Amino acid sequence: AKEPVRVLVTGAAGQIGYALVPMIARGIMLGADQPVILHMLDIPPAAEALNGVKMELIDAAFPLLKGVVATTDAVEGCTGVNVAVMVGGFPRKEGMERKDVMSKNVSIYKSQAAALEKHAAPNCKVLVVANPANTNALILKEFAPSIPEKNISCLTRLDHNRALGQISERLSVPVSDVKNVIIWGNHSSSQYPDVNHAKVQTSSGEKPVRELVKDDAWLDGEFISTVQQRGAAIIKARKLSSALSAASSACDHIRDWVLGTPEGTFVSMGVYSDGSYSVPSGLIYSFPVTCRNGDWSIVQGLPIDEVSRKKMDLTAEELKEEKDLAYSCLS
Amino acid sequence: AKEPVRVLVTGAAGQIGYALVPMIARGIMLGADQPVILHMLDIPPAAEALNGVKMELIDAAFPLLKGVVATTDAVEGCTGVNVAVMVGGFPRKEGMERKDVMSKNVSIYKSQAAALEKHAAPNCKVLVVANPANTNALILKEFAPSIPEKNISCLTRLDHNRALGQISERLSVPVSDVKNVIIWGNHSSSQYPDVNHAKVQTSSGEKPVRELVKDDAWLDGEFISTVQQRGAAIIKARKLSSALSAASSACDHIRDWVLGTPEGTFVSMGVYSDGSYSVPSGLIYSFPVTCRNGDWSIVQGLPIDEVSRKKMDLTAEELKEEKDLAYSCLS
Ligand SMILES: NC(=O)c1ccc[n+]([C@@H]2O[C@H](COP(=O)([O-])OP(=O)(O)OC[C@H]3O[C@@H](n4cnc5c(N)ncnc54)[C@H](O)[C@@H]3O)[C@@H](O)[C@H]2O)c1
Ligand SMILES: NC(=O)c1ccc[n+]([C@@H]2O[C@H](COP(=O)([O-])OP(=O)(O)OC[C@H]3O[C@@H](n4cnc5c(N)ncnc54)[C@H](O)[C@@H]3O)[C@@H](O)[C@H]2O)c1
Ligand code: NA
Ligand code: NA
Ligand code: NA
Ligand code: NA
Repeated sequence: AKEPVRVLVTGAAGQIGYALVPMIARGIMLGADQPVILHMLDIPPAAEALNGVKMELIDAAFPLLKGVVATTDAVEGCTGVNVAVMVGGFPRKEGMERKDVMSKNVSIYKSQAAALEKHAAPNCKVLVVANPANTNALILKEFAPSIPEKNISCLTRLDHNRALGQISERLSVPVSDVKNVIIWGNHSSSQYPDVNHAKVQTSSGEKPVRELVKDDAWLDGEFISTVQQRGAAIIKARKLSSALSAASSACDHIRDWVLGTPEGTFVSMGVYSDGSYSVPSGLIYSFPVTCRNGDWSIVQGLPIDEVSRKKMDLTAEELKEEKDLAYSCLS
Repeated sequence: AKEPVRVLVTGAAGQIGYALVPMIARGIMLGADQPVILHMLDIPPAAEALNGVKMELIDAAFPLLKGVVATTDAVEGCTGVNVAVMVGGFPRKEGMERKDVMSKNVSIYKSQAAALEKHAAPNCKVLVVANPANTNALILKEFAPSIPEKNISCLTRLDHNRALGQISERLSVPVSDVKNVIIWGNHSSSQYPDVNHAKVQTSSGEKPVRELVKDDAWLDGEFISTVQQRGAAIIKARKLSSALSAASSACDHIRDWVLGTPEGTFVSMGVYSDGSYSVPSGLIYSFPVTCRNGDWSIVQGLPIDEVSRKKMDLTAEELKEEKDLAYSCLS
C-alpha cells in the first residue's frame, strides 16, 4: 500500500469517464488501502472539459489520489500505467450505420494499441469498455502483440450485473444474495445470460435460481431478452446510454481481477479465447472466470446443454461477423 | 450493520444526483459495512430520467443496496428517512437574476420542510446542497421547527476540500497530508477560507501551512479569491457547475458527521449558529467542527485576528442580505 498504482482512463471527459474517475480515486477499483495516480486521456476538442474534470478531482481532496495527468497525448497518457480502462469512443447515435460506428471506434484501438504496447508498464491490465467492446479489444490485442494475451479484456460485467439485478428483482431478494450467473459471448444482443449455474442464498441454504423462480419460460425467454436489450432500455429512459452502472461494473471487473474473486463466486469477463468450451480460439469472448494472483482462469467443467451450446455458438458467429467488419474498415 | 439506513437524495435525476447515488450505494457515505436504502426524489418532468437512474442502480448489483424508491411524491420520498441530502433545485443560468434564482430555489425548501418534518424518521440528519445552500437550509429549518436545530446543515465541505486541494497543489504535496483549513460563513464568494489553523504533515513533523508556503500575500489574496471563485471556474472549464466533487464532498460531510471526525482533524459544516465566535445566532453559517456520536461540535478556542474577524462579519452580513431576499420571495 505504500506504492501507487497508475490507472489510465481513456474517454475521460465523457459520461462514463466522469462517473468512473471519482470511483477510482475513492479506492473502489483497487481497494481502500491502495493509493492511485490517474491518467486521463481524451481528444483535443474536449481539452477544456478534461481540465475541468481534473480540477474537480483536485477539489474533492481524495486522500488516496497522488496525482492526475489530464491530457490529449496518448503517449503521455499511457506512460507507466498499470491498469488501462479504455472508454474512448463514439456511442451509436440515431442516423449512424453499423459500419460507421465500427469504423470510428476500431480506428481508436488500432492507434492506441501502439502507444500502450510501447509505454504502459509491462504487466499492465487492460479493460476495454468502449463499444463494440469485444471487437475493440480484439483489435487492440492484434495491434499490440507484445502485450500478454491474458492481459487484455473487455467489459461484460455490466451485462453480468444486469442479470444479477433481474434475478434479484424477480424474486424480490437483495442482490447480495444472488451469484454465479454467466454472460457468454459478445457484449450485444446476441449474448447468452445463463442462469443454469446461478444460486441464491435463502433461509434454508443456497438454492439454484431455476428452483426459486419456477418459471423456465420466463428465464429462457423474456429474462434473456430483457438482459440483451437492457442498454437500449436505458437509452429509452434517459436519452443517454449507461454510465453510472458501466463505471461501477468496470470497477468490479478490475477489482475482482486484481484482488481476486471470493471463494464460491465466479464472474463474467471478455477474454482472449483459448478453445475452452469449444468456442473458437482467438476471439475476445465472455466466459465465467475466477481470479487469483492477478490472473483470470476460465471456470472449466460446467455442464453445457444443447440450447446453451447453440446460444454460445450463435454469439461466437456474431463476433466473427464483427471482426470481418472491423477488418473491412481498417484496410 | 444488519439494519439498513434510509437515505434520501432530492434532485436525484440531476447532475449531482447522478454522481451521488452510486457513491451512497457503494458505502462511501455511511461505511463499507452499512447497508442502505435509497429514496430518490425529483419532479414530474424528470420522471422517465429518474426511473432510468433506478434501472442503473439495479443494474450495478450493489451489495449494500437493499431498495430504491424513485419518485416525484415528496411524502413518499421523505418517509422513514434517516439521512436527507437535498440537491433539488435550479442552478443559475445566464439570463437569470439573483431574485429569480432565490425565488425558484427557496420555494422548494419551504415546501419540502413540511414533508420532512412530518415523515422523516425522528433523528434524521439533513444536508442541503442546492444553492443558495445556507439560505435554503435556513428556510428549511424555519419551516420545520420540529426538526432539532442541530440536525440541519448545508454543504461547505466542497469549499473546504477545494481549499485543501489548493494548498496541496501550491506545495506539491499529497492532499492526504493537508488538514484543518476552515471555511467560515456562506457558500459563496464572501466565504473566508482560513489557513491560520491548518497543518501539513512533513518529514520533520506537522507544520503550519503559513510556514511552508512562505507567501502570506498569496494566502491572503489570490488563494482566497481562487477558492471564492472556484465554482465559477468549473463552469468556465466544463460549461456545467461541479458535480463529481460536490457529490464526493456531500459524502464526506455526512460520513464525518455520522461516523465521527478523526482525532486531530476538524472540518467545515454549515450549521445553525448559536452565537459562537460572535457570529449572529440563527443563521446557517459555516464553522469548524468536530463530530462524535452523530453530533457536530463547533471547535471553540481558536484565536481570531482582526482581519479574520472582519471577514467573518462580512460573510454574516451577506447571509442576512440573502435571508431578506428569501423572505421577500416567500411573502
Ligand atoms: N458495458 C459496456 O461495455 C458499455 C456500457 C455503456 C457504454 N459503453 C460504451 O462506452 C463508450 C463511452 O460511452 P460514454 O457514454 O462515456 O460516451 P461519451 O461520448 O460521453 O464519451 C466518450 C469519450 O471518448 C472520447 N474519445 C473519442 N475518441 C477518443 C480517443 N481517440 N482517445 C480518447 N478519447 C476519445 C470522446 O471525446 C468522449 O469524451 C461508448 O463506446 C459506449 O457505447 C459500453
Ligand atoms: N457545494 C455546493 O453546495 C454545490 C456545488 C455544486 C452545485 N450546487 C447546487 O446543487 C444544485 C444541483 O446542481 P445540479 O448540477 O445537480 O443541477 P441539475 O439541474 O442537474 O439538478 C437539479 C435537479 O433538481 C430537480 N428539482 C427541481 N425542483 C425540485 C423539487 N421540488 N424536488 C426535487 N427535485 C427538484 C431538477 O429536476 C433537477 O433534476 C444546484 O442548486 C447547484 O447550484 C451546490
Ligand atoms: Na423453457
Ligand atoms: Na483455459
Ligand atoms: Na498578507
Ligand atoms: Na457551541
